[PDB]
Order: sequence, then structure tokens, then C-alpha cells
Amino acid sequence: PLTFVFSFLLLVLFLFIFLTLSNMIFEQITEDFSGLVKAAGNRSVISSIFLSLYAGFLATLLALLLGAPTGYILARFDFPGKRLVESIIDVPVVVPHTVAGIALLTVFGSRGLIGEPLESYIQFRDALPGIVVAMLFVSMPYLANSAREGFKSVDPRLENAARSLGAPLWKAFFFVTLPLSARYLLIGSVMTWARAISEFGAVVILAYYPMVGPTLIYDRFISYGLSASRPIAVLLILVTLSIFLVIR
Amino acid sequence: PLTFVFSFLLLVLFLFIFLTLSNMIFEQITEDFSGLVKAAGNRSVISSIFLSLYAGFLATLLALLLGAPTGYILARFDFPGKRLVESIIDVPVVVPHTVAGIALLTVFGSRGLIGEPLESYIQFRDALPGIVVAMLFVSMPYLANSAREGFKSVDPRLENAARSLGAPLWKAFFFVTLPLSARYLLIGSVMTWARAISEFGAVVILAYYPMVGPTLIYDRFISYGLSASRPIAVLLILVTLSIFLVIR
Amino acid sequence: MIEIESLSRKWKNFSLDNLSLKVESGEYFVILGPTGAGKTLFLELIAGFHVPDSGRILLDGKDVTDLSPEKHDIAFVYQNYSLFPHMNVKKNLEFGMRMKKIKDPKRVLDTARDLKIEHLLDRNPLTLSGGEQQRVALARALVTNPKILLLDEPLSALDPRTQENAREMLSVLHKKNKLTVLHITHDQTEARIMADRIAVVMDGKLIQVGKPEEIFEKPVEGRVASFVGFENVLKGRVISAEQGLLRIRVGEVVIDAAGDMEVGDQVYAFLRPENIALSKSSTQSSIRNSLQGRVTEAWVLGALVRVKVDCGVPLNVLITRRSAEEMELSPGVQIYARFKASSVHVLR
Amino acid sequence: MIEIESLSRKWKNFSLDNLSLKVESGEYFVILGPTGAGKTLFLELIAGFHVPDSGRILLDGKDVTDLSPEKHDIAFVYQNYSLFPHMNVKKNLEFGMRMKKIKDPKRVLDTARDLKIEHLLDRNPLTLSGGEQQRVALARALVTNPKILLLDEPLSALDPRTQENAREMLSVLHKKNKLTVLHITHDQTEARIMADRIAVVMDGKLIQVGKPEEIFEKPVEGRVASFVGFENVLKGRVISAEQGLLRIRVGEVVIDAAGDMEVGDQVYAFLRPENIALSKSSTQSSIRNSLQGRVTEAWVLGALVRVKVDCGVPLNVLITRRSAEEMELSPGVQIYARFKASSVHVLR
Repeated sequence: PLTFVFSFLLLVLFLFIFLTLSNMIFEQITEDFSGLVKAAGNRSVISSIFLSLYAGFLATLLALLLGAPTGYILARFDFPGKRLVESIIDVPVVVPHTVAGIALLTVFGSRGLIGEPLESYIQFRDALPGIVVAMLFVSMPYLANSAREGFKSVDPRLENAARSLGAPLWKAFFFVTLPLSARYLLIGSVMTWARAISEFGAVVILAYYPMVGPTLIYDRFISYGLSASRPIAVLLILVTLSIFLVIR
Repeated sequence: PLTFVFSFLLLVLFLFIFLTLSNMIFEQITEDFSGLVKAAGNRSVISSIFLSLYAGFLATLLALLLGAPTGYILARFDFPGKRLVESIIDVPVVVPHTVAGIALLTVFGSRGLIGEPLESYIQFRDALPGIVVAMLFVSMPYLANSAREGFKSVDPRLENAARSLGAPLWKAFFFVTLPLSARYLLIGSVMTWARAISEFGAVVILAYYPMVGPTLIYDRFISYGLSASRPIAVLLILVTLSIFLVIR
Repeated sequence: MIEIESLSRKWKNFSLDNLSLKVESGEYFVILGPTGAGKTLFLELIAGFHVPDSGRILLDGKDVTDLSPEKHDIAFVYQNYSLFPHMNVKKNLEFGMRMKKIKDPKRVLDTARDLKIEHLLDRNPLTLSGGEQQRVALARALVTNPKILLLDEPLSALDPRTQENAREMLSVLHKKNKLTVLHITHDQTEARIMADRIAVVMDGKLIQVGKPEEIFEKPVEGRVASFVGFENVLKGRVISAEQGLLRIRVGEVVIDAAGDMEVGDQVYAFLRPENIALSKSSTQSSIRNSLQGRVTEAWVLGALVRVKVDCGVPLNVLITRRSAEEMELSPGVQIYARFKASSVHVLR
Repeated sequence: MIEIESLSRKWKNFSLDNLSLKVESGEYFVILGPTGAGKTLFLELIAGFHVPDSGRILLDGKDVTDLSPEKHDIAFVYQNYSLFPHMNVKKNLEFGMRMKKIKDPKRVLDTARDLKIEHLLDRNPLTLSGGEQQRVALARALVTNPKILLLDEPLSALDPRTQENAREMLSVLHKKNKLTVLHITHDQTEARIMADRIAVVMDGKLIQVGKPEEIFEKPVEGRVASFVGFENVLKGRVISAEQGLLRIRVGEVVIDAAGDMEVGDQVYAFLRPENIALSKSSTQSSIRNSLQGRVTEAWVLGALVRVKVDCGVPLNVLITRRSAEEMELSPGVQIYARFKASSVHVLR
């Protein structure tokens, strides 16, 4: 009865997603398998991937360095602005990609809050640190919420137990809390790394040019049409599944 | 001690996000408040927003129509491919925006699986249904996972209780399960609507042209630089916050 | 009404093999033994939420093993009365009606009366107490007026303060509705007090079946005896109750005890083997109860010695092994079973 | 060692007002009353996880009320022994050491012996049973060798099978480490058996304080009497134990009971008022125990009548009001308190 209808609609969604990402690979490994072989050597491509993984790995180390403690905090304390602070962290997944780029530019752009007064030390726009900051703003939430639930997982008593045995808060956090929340931090970091690798709109506006994997695919798509376009998108996914799957 | 460092890093993140989206509005309502007043009447803009909200409202009604039952299913049953089916649904948030566009094109594109055999009934590329399908593929997961936890919330017994009182499964689901999971479905739908409204990369590739809010901002940004760019990004957010906030 | 025919179902922790039972109309049948996981499922399978692997289920004589819950046309009340939280009591009651398309608001106002819920008819399920909820439960569960009432752990989870009344409420519905009740509990004391029959099932295995008296005064080997061995529960009738002190009648003897009960009350008196003594004579102690009779059997145990005495009423007495030697283990020695009155707990 | 000075702290469900106590060195002090939420917090505040609102906390004579847990230099064992799951037993023990920078592996192997854990030293915390975990707990908690051992509900949550030993283990550490233990429980029976003193706290309010005997044989009005009223627990010493049957000594009288205990064992005998009788003479029944003495007070109750008798040992007897009239309520009547031996439960 109801189970059926519902199950049909579901099978739908499944195919919808599955067929789409499948189909796309099908084409490539069908009508022009060689295209891949070409992309594989094409520096433009390899440089765009290694860049993504790179920029990403970085944004993650920042996420780790900020989301982690934001989690430990959020999972143990209760202050007045927990609601607000808790929402700002949540927001970045609803700030339209473009918008985030513009907004980000307004700060790290050569004429922005932090970008203007820092022309001598580091440049942001069209540079690496520009894409790094972009990614972070979009993927950070993941490592946060994930590191919160991680710490939330490890109950207080253990920290208190260590404390009374003679361990200072950090020794507690380091020898106990942390190691026990690892499984959560690890996943969250990787989830982050992947929300980064896959960020387009946000990055384009601030630093479209060192051509990040996802941007490249768009560049090619308009210029050289869908042919030199697909082979890069297929080559990119395979890397996402490789990563995503070597760990989840 | 530790609490401090952690709290500092946190304050950081908070400002990082808050200042960025704030600053961006600051500029607008500072150096060129008028720019907004111009955008407000500019059809190019209004058409790009009403379009986003529109395409979105639609993709959501599809999400509702598919994610909902996928949730009811996933929250009551246990089959062999629960793991797989459960991951495919999860994936769409790691498929780099661009990639998703390409992939989507491969199917709804004039030369794709479903797009080719359906030239007479409906066209997808550079059309409304093209952006609709794009959004769905990227925002659907939200209304799913959210409708799952919704149904998961309402425990079985109530359904069984209604059943034995003489109610068929759907009457059960309709008069009980559903109404009780509402609060979850409502949030999830709106979360969806907002993940849609804000989708760029994914849509651009398939139907860049009926110019969706986020794309527009990018178009202007390259052509007419950051000046006619910001005023649209600021006008867009205020709409996100008006929606997000009229409900969360 | 309820007949389980060669039933068998296999889950991840509970196994049901070859189960056959016949609960005749109006009979208050009680399944005893299983713990949570089991109880609740066995009952669910009856109600039709689980199709067996092998076997049949015949309610009112209809093979329903492969039908649906709405079609089984039963009354089902989970332990945690599953009231619908988005409907004031009344709306709940109504539900069953609207579901099978019925008209009578009499049935509803009358059902509401039968369970003394009129005054709550308007409140919202979450502000109600256990019983209040439980009543409301039984209320809507019994508005469609079925004949078969499946209940699970309706008692063991309430304040003792309600249990007494609770038991009545049920016994009452049993009759005034001419219900055929299938009661599953792990509380043997509950089982006794309300059964017309007990069906002992251990680890999803039917082991014994029969009237209360037959289950406790005549267990089957090991398993059953171990589950209910040596306990004195006397079903009696209060003959006098002057100033809190009861005088209850069991078979042909009289027992003094305490509690608020009126004359004519069919009550239960619990008496532990360790509270009964044995003298070859009755002296005037503070001891209200002192009964004649001989010894039946002498179960030399560890340091203690179980003894069954026949004083018109079978009594299980317990004694230090040493006293058992200073006295006579002779199965037939005249004896005086004397037990303190304030150590006799009485229930209704 | 432990002194609470005018303490007061306010949470969302527990209120502590003006609490003053002095636990002297080596004394096994026991706080009695609170339920979960309370107990655990009161102890946490002592351990320094909660700064008070008003008042002081002085351990070993050091004002620590505003210091940190590591500085309080204590031993703390939650009810659910909070062992670190990512460290084999040994690693746990070590922790305390590595934390305060100490060297001696003797202390560790010796501490491990003291708690009979040598054989588990290598296993991982989750494969250990209650006690096994609890020991390991006490082990690492006591490697830094503090003097003050704060424990919370260490007993009530174990299989009775371990409780006996458990109690010993503790009593033993109390001495061989010359510990000053602060024990918080809701089990008064546990409280008795192991206290040097009891501190009755109800709803976060100190009500009485003093040696066991003083708390039960002399309650303060209403609250306290209601919490521990009418219960016979006799602290005695087993004089003979031939074949499971014990003969225990209390004050100047002898009581027959049962249980495996060796001569010289300081034991506890529980005896309910409803298991004691009263005759104006001792006959030869299967009753091992029969003591002389007179009546002290007659508490006419509902249907029953409480009676305090003095048989060299204060005994609380319970009687049907009616027998109480057929006999004499006269506060001083010669009497024979006779109670069945197999109804005397003995603990160690």
C-alpha cells in the first residue's frame, strides 16, 4: 500500500542521483575514453587538481585549528550568545556561493578590511591564500559541528576523573578528551576537505585564477564546449570518491 | 587556561564569518547606499531574485515529494542496500558544484539520456526546468535527512496503535505520523529552499541564462566590476535572512 | 476466541517454536514468563504486526495470520499507553470510530463513563497520569467494542497505590464487556490474582498451561518449580473486618491479618515460609494464627529444611535444619503451624 | 581531614544551605539521604568541580574551596568508575603518576596487588566486570596515595554477590592506607554497616550527625524517624558456626541464625518487627530464639501495635492491635520475645 508508493519515489531519487553521476562517467569511458588519457597528462588539469587538494588540505588545517576548539567550547559551556554564535557557525551553508565570494572579497580584496592593510605581507585576490580563505569560509562549519558532537560524545566525568587524579585541563583534554573524540575529528576534517575541494562560486569571485579544479571545468565548458569539459569533471570525481571512500 | 585559547580561536571564527557578511553590507549602506535603491528597481535584479525564489519553491516541492517518503522509508525499514541508498542521498554535498552541472547536463542536456528523447515535450538547457532540476540535485538531501529524523522522531507504536484501532497504513501516516513530524518537514523544506536559492556552479553549466540571482551577481562582477556587483549580493542576502529568519 | 496454532517466528533475540493455545470466549488468559522483548512481540504477532514463519492465528475463529491489524478487529494496549499527543482525550476516543465509520456518540460518552474519564475528556494526553492515560487508552481501544482485548504489562509498571484499583478496573471490563483478555506479564503474583488460566512460556517456549492453582501448587519439573517454588498465597474471603484487623477464610480455616477490606472481599494473603513456625502445641502468644495439621513432606535443604504441612490449607514452612532434627521429620506428625498475623500481607 | 564550613551552593534542582561538618583523620564518614542528583554534586563540590556561593572547604586543613581538583590532591571514584577506555588497566594506574611526575613502579605493582588486579593489569577497561572495573578504579585513584578518599554509591549498584566482598575491600583500604573516607549513599543499611559516623542530609539540608547507633536507636523527630523507623539490626559477633547454623552474640544475649560465616566475624542480623512474637512464656517450638525482657513502650498504631521490648537487646516488635489488648500494654510487663531463626538475615 503506502510502503509501495513511498518505495517507488525513493527508488527514483536514488536513480536520479546515481544515474546522473554514473551516466556522466559512462559517456567518458564510452564515446571518448581517450579524452581522459589526455586530461591525465594535461598540466592545466593536474595543476587544477593538485591545487584543489592543496588549498583544501590547508583550509582544513585552519578548520581543525578553529572548528575543533569551537566544538569543545560549544559542547561544554553555556553562555548568553550560544544561540547567535551557534547560528553564525551554521550560516555559511546558505550564503549563496557567489555572495560569499563578493562578501569575502570585501575583506581580503586589495581594497578590503584586512586585504588593504596587508598589501606588503600577503596578497589574497587571484592568489593561493585567496582560495584558501574562500574554502575555509565554506567548509569550516563541517569540522566544527563534527568536532562538537565528537567532544559531546566524551562525557565530562572522564575529564573530571583525570583532573582529580592530578591532570590540568589541557593534559586532560590532550590525553583523554582528544584521543577519544578522534574518530569524530577525523571524519569532520575529511568532510571539510571535501566541501572545500568542491567549492566554486565562492572562490571564483575572490581568486578565479589560479584555476581550481571546479573552476577549470567551467572555463573549458564555455570555451571548448562540453567535450574538453566532461573529461575533467569525471577525472575530478574519481578523486573525490578515492578520498571519500579511502576513509568513510 | 585551555578554556581561554579555545575561546579566543572561537571568537575568531565568529568574527570571521560575521564580519565578512557584515562588512559587505556595511560598504553598501555606506559608500553607495543609492546603489541598492537602483538595484531595487532594476528589472535584471528583481527578475533574478523572483526567479531564484521561484525555481527554488519548485525544486522544494519535488524534494518534498521525494525526500519525504525516502525519509519515512529510511526511518522504518532495513534492507540490503540501506548503506548504499543512504550514501547516494548524502553525496550531492561533495560533488563539486561545477561537476554536478556537467553531470546534470549529460542527462537533461539536449544531447543527454533524458533530455534527448524529450525534445518535443520539455526543453531543459538554458530554461527554467533546467535550473529547477539543478537545484533539486543539490538541495534535495536536506529535505530528506530532515524528513527522516522527522519520522524517526515519531515512534512506531503510535502507527501500530492507530492500525489496530482500524486505520490503514496511509490513514495512519496521514492522521498521525505526518502531523507529528510536521515541525521537521517544515524546517527541512525551508532549509532545502535555501540550499537551492543559493546554488551557482551547478546551475550555471546547465542553464546559465535565465540568470539566477547568484549567477547575475557573477555576471555583473566581471563585466561592470565590484560596484554593480555588491549591491546585488547585499540585496540577495537580506532576502535569505528574511526567509531564513521568518521561519527558523 | 484466540487460538494460536503451531506458531513459530524467529527474531534476533527471541525464538518462538511450536506454540499452541486456546483461549475460550470471556476467559481472562494470562501468559507468564517472557521479559520485555519477548512479551511485547508475541503480542504484536497476535495483533498482526509480524507474520509468522510457520503456523496460524485464529481470532473469533478467523484465520488472520496473514491479514492486517485493522482487520484483526482487536483492542491493543501497549504497556506505555500509546496515546496520540496531538488530540485531546476525546479526539483519541473518536479516532477508532472515524476509522471504521461509525455514528454513535452514546458509545463514546458511555465508554468515557465506564472508565471514569468524563472529567478529562478535554485535557491533552501529556498532562494525564499513568492511570489517567491508561484509562483513556483502554477507552479508545474499546470504543469499537471488540470482544478480544490484548493487554501487555498493564500492571507491574504502576504505583502500588493504583495497582489495587487498576486490577479492579480490568476485572470489571472483563465482565461488563464480556471480554476475552490475553494478559502477558512477568509478575506471577499479578498472574495469579487475575488469571482464569496461566500459560507458562520461558525463552519463547510453552511449558505449562492451566488454572492458577495448577501452576503453583503443581509445577512441572525444574524450570517451573524454580520460577514459583515455595510461596504461600492463600485465596480467601474476608469474613470480618473490625478496626483494620481482618479475619479471612481459606478453605476450612480462618486467618487473622490486617488491611482495609470489607467483608465479602475475595482477597489474597501472602505468607513467607520463613514466617511460619511449628510447635507440637499452641500456646497463647501474640500470635493470632495457629493451625493444626500434619506434615506432608520434608525437603532437607542446605542449612534450612523446607516442609509442607497440611492444615486444611497447604502451607510451605521453612526451618533451620537443626530444629528439624530436634523435632520430627516424620511425614505425618501432628503439628501446629503458627504464624504471626502482622506478617500476612493481604491484597485485592 | 575534611571540613565543610558554612557551605551553600544553588543549582537547578538541588539546594545546599549552611552545611558544616568535620570528618576527623582516618574516620569513615558517611553522608546519608540525597538521591543521585544531590549525592554526586555535593561530592563534586568537595572535589572542587563547583565553587560554592558561600562557605569554605578545608581538606587536610587547606582552604581549597577556590582551588583546582588536581590541587585538592584527593582520590575520587564515581559510582560508574570512570575508567579511561583507551588505556589498558596498567596505563590507567600509571596516569596519576605521570601526572604528578613520580617514579616508583613499586607503588604501582604494590597498589595493583593491594586490589588483586595483577591478573587484569593488561586487559582493556571494557572487558572488565563491575568490581574488576571498580578495583582498577580505586587502584589508580589511590596510586598518588592521598589520605582523603571520596566515594559515591560504591555499593548499592552491585550484584549482592560482590557487595559482601566489596564492603571488605573498602574497610580494608580504610585501614591499610589509613584513609579518611567520605561515603555518600542512599542505602541506610550500607550506611550502618560501614560508617564511623552518619550525616543525615535531606533535600540538601544537614539534619543529624553521629555514630550509627545514635542515628537509628535515637532519631530526631519526624523526618529521621520516618526514614529509618522500626527495624531490628543487631551488630553481633559469631560465637559458633556448626554446619551453616550460626550463633551470634549481641550485648548479653545469644541469637541463632543461618549463613556461612566463621567464628569471630563481626556480623549484622536483620530482624523485622513482624517476625517477632511475644508470649508470657517460652515453649519448645521450632523457634531457636526466645529472649526474656520487659516491655518498654506501646505505640498503638492502626490495626497493628508497635512495641519496644528490652531483652538485653532493644527489639522492635509489631503486633495486631487485638492481641495487644488480650495481653498487657503495661510498660514493664515481663515478656518473652521469640522470633524464628530462619527469619534472621545475617550480613558481613
